[PDB]
Amino acid sequence: MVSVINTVDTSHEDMIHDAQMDYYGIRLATCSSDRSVKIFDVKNGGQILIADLRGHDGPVWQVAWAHPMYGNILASCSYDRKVIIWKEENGTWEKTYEYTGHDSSVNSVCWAPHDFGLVLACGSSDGAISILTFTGDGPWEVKKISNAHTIGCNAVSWAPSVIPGSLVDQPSSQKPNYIKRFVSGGCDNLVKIWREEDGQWKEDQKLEAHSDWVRDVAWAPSIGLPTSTIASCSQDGRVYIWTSDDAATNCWTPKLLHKFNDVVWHVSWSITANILAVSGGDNKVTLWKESVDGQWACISDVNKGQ
Amino acid sequence: FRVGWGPNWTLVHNGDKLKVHMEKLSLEQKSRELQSYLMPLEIELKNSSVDRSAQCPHFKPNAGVAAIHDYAGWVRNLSNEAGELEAVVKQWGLTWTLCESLWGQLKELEASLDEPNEYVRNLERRKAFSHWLAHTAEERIEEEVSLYGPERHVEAVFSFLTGGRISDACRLAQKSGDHRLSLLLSQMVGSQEMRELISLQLVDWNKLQVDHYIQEERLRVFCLLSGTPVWRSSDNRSINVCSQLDWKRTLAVHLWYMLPPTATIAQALRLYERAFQEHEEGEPYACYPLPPYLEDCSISLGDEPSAKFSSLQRDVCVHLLKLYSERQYDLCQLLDPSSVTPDPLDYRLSWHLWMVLQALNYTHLSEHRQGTLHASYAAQLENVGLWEWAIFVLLHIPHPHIREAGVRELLNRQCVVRESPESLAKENFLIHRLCVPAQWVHEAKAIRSRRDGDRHKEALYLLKGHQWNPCHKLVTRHLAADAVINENYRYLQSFLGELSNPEHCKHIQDWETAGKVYLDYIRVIDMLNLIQQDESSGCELEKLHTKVMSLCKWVELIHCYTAKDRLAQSEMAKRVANILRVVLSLQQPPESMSDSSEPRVPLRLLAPHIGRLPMPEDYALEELRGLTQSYLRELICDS
Repeated sequence: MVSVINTVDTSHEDMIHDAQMDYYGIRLATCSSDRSVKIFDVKNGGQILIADLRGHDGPVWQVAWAHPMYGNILASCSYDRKVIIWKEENGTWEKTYEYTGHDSSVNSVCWAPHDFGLVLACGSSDGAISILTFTGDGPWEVKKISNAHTIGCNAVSWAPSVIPGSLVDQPSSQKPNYIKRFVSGGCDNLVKIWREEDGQWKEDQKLEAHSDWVRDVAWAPSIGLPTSTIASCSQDGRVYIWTSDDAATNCWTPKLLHKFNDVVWHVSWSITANILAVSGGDNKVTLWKESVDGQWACISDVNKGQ
Repeated sequence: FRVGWGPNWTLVHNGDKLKVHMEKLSLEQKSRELQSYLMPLEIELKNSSVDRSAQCPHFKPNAGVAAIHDYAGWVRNLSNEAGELEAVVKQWGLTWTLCESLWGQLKELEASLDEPNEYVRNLERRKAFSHWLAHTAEERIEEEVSLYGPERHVEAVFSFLTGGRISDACRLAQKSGDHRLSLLLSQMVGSQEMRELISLQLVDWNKLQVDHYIQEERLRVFCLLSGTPVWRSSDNRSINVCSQLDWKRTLAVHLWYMLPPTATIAQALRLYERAFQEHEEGEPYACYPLPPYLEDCSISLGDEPSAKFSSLQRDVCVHLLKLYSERQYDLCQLLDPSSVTPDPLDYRLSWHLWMVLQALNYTHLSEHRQGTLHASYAAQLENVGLWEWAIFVLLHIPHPHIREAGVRELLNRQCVVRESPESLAKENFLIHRLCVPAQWVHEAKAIRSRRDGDRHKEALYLLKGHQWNPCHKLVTRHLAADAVINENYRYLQSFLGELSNPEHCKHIQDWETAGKVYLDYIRVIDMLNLIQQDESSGCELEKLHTKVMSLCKWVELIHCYTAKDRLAQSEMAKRVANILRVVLSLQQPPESMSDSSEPRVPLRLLAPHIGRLPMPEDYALEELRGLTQSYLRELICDS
């Protein structure tokens, strides 16, 4: 039984596009068409607005929390073509960086695993993906993947730092081989996997099963599984689960999870990679879980009552 | 924004409520449920071994059947100690007592000094399983017999026969005045000839069309005693013996009446499976083995049954009976929560069954499904607030890197920086019982202290966590300047003193240019305070002089990032120059007492070091004015 634990009045003046909890589940960031990002302390069924972040000139599409080892850092991306990096210092939030290297709307932002440092992926309607890296010394470094998707990139999601199975087959003295990978979805109906090799980003895999724009992509957290899992959703109303049992074979198998009667906007994994949330154009959020036979079942249809 | 699960089953999504939505999925928590989690986990912790060969501890279940008896003993004690057991714990009782009947130690097999022949093992297992079936039907038979009263004594006799209680069926028949039925029932123990005679009697009643004058309930008793599951009366009425029976009593009737006393559990199961499958030779006469939360669901089997049974989950007990009969039976269906509970997120029984099946040497569960069981049950324990036991569940993951990642991830979420007696009890459980490295607990507390902005506690936990490089960078950049400005040298010495160990210093980047300079500065202050309190020997004054002269060179090389660091560097420079003057004044022999001149500080030794110290312009000008006035006084006294 899923129960509503808390209801947050965000006091946004226009449509909310994203809502992200911090790593500890004690802060909520929200972003809106009102061009603001709001941050709430969420404790014991209360909320307190702690920041109203202003710096975008258009609708803010996505927010993403960095890993807490780097402090309280938030990325935001917007229709205004900006990516903004916000940081809290001494209880005050400030704009620490602004990236304007995209020619169109920046639709998605995702932080890399903390093993890689402060690295942010940014997907844009200019069809490019930018990778922003902060080394601690000097300006943010930028690697731009031009023509990542035709027409536009809608979503980006980082792979886990450690390959599935690499902790089971290691005799006691080799460091885990950390491979920088992320997945993207675009307006060319493709899901694409990117890999860093020799300091360059290459298209590692091209995943073909959607018949219209890929709206969102989510790489599942690898908690002790030997398999890599990706979810994708599309304007075609389909949700696919992509699985790869061997990181060497580069073989990805699509499984249709469901076909909705309307557009599917978002897919999000639980931190334990055992539940997938799916958000449709029908104003519903559905929760999906894999059964022991590998079958996906809907375990909650949260009707927005009121 | 990324859709995903946060801690304590917090779903963050952009879809309709089941704009960013944050929804907390709570299993309904009654406060009596915590003991239902802890006791099974303590049984598994007693019945597991810790491999310490790797940096991440690995728990494995101990090979054998001891865990099965500890679980079966636990559920028996719970059934004896209180009214209103959770219906779920009654179902676990059936499951664990079945596991004990199938795989557990039998006292009858231990009483023989010789290795018991496979036939004797199969016979004693069949008896143990027969006793299990009889006990599972006891509550329901007593309810049924209480309902039938004295007028429906034949239905109450039938109910006792379907529980294997032939003696009580005989006594009831005798008390009701049915002496013919009582005599018949007294002869049923061990005679196959009697079964064949009753079968002939049924055939003769049907041929003579006398069966239509006999009560249906009475014919049903004769059908059961003959070992015929379905009888067609001369009136074309079908008498089904299994029509009013649950799947457990139906399987028991197949074991006791339909099969010979030498028949195996696997033969009884296969005969029962054919009884509810559609075959060319007859209509299904047995119920399908549904889980107990579906047994009362009137699933109207409307006119197409073959496509619906492939979608209907079986009771976990039937999956265990299949696994016992067929060693390669699919564990994925057996360990699915839907075989036990209406809640698909309840991995309690499934996870403990997997540990026991692994102890029995079942290994054919895929690594992906093992990972799902460990992750799902650990997430359930995290949501209930038993996250220390969620670590224990994750320590069973075979793969070392996945295990280590999952344990550190859970520590980073749930480790509290505030020392409560409960938090310290959980930490002691992890370090002393689970053998988790204390370093990882301190690393998680350091990361949490960083989030909370507590730089002191961050430095303390990085030190305890053996993270020397991060600790040194934090102390030098953020604690050293504030400690120097506030004259809190003992506080800076506690961190820099521990970092100064010769085994730790080799691993520290830039130790000599930053961390050592602050430590050597504190040591120079401490030695000066000692020299002011004891009338000190000239050897300690020469050691102080050599250290002060070295510090004058190294204070310049301190990297200043903040205005506070420059202030601390300037205060250190001012203090070190004053110390150098005092030391040079005290190194003089007392043989130049001409009354009326201040102590003659030798300017040639002082001037090269004052000009290299990063002093504020105003103080550097005062020092240069003092040096020029004293140099003018040296020139006026040498003329």
